[PDB]
Amino acid sequence: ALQEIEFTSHNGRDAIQAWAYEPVGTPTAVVQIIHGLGEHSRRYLHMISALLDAGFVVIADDHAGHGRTAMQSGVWADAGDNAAEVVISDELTLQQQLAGQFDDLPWVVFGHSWGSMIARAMATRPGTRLDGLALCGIVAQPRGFETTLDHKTLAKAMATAPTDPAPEALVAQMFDGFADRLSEDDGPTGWVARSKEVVADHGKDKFNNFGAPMSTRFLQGLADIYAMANGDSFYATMPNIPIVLFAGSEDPAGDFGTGVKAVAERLRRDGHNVELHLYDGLRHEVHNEPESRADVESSLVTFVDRVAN
Amino acid sequence: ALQEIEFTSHNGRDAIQAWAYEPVGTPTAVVQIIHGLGEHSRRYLHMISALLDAGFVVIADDHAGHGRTAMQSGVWADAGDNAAEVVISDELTLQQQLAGQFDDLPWVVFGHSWGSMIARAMATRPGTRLDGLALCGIVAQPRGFETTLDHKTLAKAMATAPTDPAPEALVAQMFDGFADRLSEDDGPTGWVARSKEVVADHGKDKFNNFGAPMSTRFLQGLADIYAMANGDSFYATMPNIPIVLFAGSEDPAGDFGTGVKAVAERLRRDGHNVELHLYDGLRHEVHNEPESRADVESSLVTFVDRVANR
Ligand SMILES: CCCCCCCC(O)O
Ligand SMILES: CCCCCCC(O)O
Repeated sequence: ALQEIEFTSHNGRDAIQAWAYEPVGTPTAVVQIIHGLGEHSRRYLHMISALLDAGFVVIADDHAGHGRTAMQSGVWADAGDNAAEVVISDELTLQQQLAGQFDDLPWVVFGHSWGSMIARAMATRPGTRLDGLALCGIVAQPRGFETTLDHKTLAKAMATAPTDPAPEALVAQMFDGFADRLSEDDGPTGWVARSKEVVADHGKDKFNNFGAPMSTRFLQGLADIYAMANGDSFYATMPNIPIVLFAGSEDPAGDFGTGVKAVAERLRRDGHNVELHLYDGLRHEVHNEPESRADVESSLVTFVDRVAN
Repeated sequence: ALQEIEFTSHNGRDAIQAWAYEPVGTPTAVVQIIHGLGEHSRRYLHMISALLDAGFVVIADDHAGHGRTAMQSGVWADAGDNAAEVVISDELTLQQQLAGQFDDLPWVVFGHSWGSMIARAMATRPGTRLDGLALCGIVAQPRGFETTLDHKTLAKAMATAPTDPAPEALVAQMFDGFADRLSEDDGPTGWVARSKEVVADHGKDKFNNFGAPMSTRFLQGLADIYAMANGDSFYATMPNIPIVLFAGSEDPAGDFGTGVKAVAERLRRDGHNVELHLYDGLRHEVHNEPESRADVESSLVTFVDRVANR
């Protein structure tokens, strides 16, 4: 069974394109997929199918500035003012689109990259429906977000021209670390996957619209959600629910396994149960890399079957 | 990769809602999925994903009066005047939406039910891309379309109100035989599949729109496409390309396997390469029955891989 859900974004501009996929038979759980930067929810076709085969409802949308939402509105790589609050609020609104249909079922959030930061940010808001947390391509302690990004220069650019293309220097500062283990044969987006096939497909997918320039205010939104996701309030208010992490050891987003380990570690220090899957020699999109995809999907299915409150 | 490929129907009314799904890597074939009556192309999620894994581009549209195309036009279970020629044109147009992109790949057409009839009607037209034909839920020699449906009473209804819902008598007549092997427990849609879970999901899916009544002219369209699919000109003009058939023994659409067997034997009689998968104890949607899904899928992958060797 398929449902199309549209709603007005918290930004008042975008018609957020959303889908709910229901399996045949009586479902046991709801899985909300939150996609990352420069991609869309319908890229998760293999994983959506696998979660339906396992008897889960799947709900996902294309965020403000992305995929079919961008393709209908005409605005890529901008989510309007307060970018961070908009995509958080939008992911909460998506949950309420199933109110009364599945209130008895456990609800697992799966976030990738930017989706991981949104998920972590949602986990700390009262009234977020969340019985289990699954993060993929965790953004934790890469040099760019930690150190290189000059927040004064971003603040000044946010005061002069918040709707303009983000200055090139702030983009390159933000993603500093992402080319550290790539040769020239890899390319500028080689950190996306060891697999050149997945990287080329990432580039061609018209619903990724790769290259599309972020707005200043969008970049401030990346900095804001990065700070919410990795701040003391996250660690201290993360509810005691099952947590699973999926990362590639070569993924720069989690500082090549080190940043991901520190997330797990701090969560464990504060009494949380964290299941860490680290795929040795794989890059960012371990859910799409052909040597890891099956393990990410089979681990997430086992996770959901137990993380069923 | 995902392409959204909508185009204006031959009926001049509807915006045909279409998608192309491209796999990771160099694809080795294109598979066109053609869905049947009261269903939609995004119901093939499992098959689409299985074909992408196998390294094939998949293309499909929601036909006139169906799925997202009905949802955006507002018109359900009607495909315009000359319904058959509309849906046949729209599937040839669907192919042309990829022109320039995969011109040296082999093209398999997979049709289920109404889609199986459309696929056979396509096979007779020149300039149809078709290197292999795969048919599921085959509509061949069931009592309703063969003898029960009164073509005089249909001509009356077509002369009085082609746009109004088909009179109850013609709809009951067309599907006469579909209840012959259902207990009271199976219920009216029981023929869809042995699995109650599939039948219940079929009824619930909003993009299937369970109880939408056919127009008289849509019904004229089913009778017309049934005769193109099963008439002498189909058997006489079918190209010399691999053919695969998938049917349930308990599927009434193919006279409980008798009609599907008759399709195989008659194509063979003219020297055609035919591969026959009849699934004992299963009903219409053998591509959705839990017990046969995987086998219909891996047999389609094997078939396509075989077509590609040329
Ligand atoms: C296509 C290039 C922009 C992608 C940034 C990476 C995605 C995760 O960081 O959200
Ligand atoms: C008439 C019920 C909907 C499914 C019909 C069968 C096939 O002819 O597509």
